[PDB]
Amino acid sequence: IIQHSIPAVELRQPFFPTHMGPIKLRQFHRPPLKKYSFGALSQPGPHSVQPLLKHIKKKAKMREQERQASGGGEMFFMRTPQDLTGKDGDLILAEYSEENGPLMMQVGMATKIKNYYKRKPGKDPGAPDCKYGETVYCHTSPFLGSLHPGQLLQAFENNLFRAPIYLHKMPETDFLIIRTRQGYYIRELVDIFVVGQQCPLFEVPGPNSKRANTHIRDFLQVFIYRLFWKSKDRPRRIRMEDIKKAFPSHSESSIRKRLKLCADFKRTGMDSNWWVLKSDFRLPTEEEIRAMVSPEQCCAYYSMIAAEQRLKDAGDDEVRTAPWNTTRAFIAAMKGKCLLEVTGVADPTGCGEGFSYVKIP
Amino acid sequence: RFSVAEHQERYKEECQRIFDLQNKVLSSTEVLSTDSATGRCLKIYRTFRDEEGKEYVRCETVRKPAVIDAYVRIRTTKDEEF
Amino acid sequence: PHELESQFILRLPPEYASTVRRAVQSGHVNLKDRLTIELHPDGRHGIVRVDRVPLASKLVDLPCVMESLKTIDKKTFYKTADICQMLVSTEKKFIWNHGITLPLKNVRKRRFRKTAKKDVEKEVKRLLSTDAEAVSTRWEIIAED
Repeated sequence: IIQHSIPAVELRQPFFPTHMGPIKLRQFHRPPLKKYSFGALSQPGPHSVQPLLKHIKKKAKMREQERQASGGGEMFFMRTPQDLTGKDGDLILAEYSEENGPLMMQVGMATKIKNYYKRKPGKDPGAPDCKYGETVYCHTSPFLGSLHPGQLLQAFENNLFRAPIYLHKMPETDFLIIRTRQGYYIRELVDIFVVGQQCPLFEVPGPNSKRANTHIRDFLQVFIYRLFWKSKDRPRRIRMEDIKKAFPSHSESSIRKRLKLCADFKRTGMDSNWWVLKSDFRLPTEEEIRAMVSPEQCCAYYSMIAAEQRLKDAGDDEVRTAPWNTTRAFIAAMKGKCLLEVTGVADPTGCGEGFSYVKIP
Repeated sequence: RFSVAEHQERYKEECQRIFDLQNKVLSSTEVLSTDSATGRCLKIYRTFRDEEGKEYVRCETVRKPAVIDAYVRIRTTKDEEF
Repeated sequence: PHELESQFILRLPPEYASTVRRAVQSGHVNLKDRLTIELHPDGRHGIVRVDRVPLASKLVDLPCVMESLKTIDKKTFYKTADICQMLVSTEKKFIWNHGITLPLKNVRKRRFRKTAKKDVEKEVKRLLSTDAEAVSTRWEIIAED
């Protein structure tokens, strides 16, 4: 039901990285402010910020013209990477309560806001109306607790998790500066949600698991197919050190295993030192490559390797708080396999607030 | 000696209570006021040669249990790499 | 290629925040001349100049992770960037303990489960280089001395 952007479902590297080193796994979802080497901001000195208000309303008027030219229904707009800029559209902010959640969305992925509203016993006026999201009447509480009669609770709902969100107004002093290579741009923000403890809907694999190694192999295969699609020479041909630049932790035996079927190495003559595509091999279409790896599997893999790094840096309680254990515990509790001790050490708050997702019989 | 409804209901009520606690604290617009096992340190002696001719020795003491653990873990691993 | 945009939050003093807010909601390019940002080669220090009045700035790390989410219909929201830094205007000093929203205050101290600085790895890399550049190394776990 969730439709991510075309950069997200095609697993583009800027948004979905092929390899994350140790210093990039410690700064997972906390990207530092990088210094530019070339560009207008790379030259040291004062730099004017630029107010985008004409850009926002011009883009919104243009998208409304596109929607009314296409029959007036609901449209799909996020088709390019330049659609995912912060320079246009209605931005909200979303703050997280936990430090490191078990699952977290990459850039370019979609989520929905669902307003769960339990009616009052007998007569009820109607859901308190809310600016964002669609309202749904929940007799059966989605979360661990149950809604009170007449209580509306907003929540982020996607394929990765489901988490209760709470709308707060922004501080009166804070603005949002979008810096690029060319200059600074400023928006105001008015809406900021606080996201509670996530209820995971996707199971993060463990390290060295079968699902883990399957995702690594399928991700490498999808990258190899998309490099073959990008090739301009007729017998489509790629170079090995492009793949070695993308996946540098991989042993080259695994890369040659992926290239063994679907390609062959030409040493001499034309196409020398290239891996040309086999003439009998039909390169898979775009929808087959999309059906190979899902973006949520990439987010689960990134959560696993980030938690692997954090545990590795910190020398059994911590192992229980690892997202493969907690996601398995919560999904098993949702099928009714087992129960969870709601007070424990997997508690991301460290106090009595919040749950702990570890299995109890 | 309930092994069924008691455990299930207890878990359910702690879940509602925890959830109730979680919603209230987060939606609060109230302002909040700003607020080793062995007891052994690590000391290392280093021998180096200065320019021209010299043999100075440096004794350096690491009192941080965190630096200790990472240092000696590597040393123990090396003792086993050969 | 495409480079992920880098968004951060700018916090201003309240009177200067009101002037910057009025100039942003006005929408002219007059604001462009009025508001400038100079980031020093420290990386954690700056000047924000509002109406050519210099203010001293520090780029700090935020305890939670925020994410900007854009929308076209206010029902489906697409994540655009991750925010983790704030240029407050007026190391341990460059770490902010509180969160932006009102319920998140003293989050790092109270609502965060004990977590490690991963710092220590860099210190170990510094000690290893000195060991490998030596000749004889003597070690003993010690007692009180």
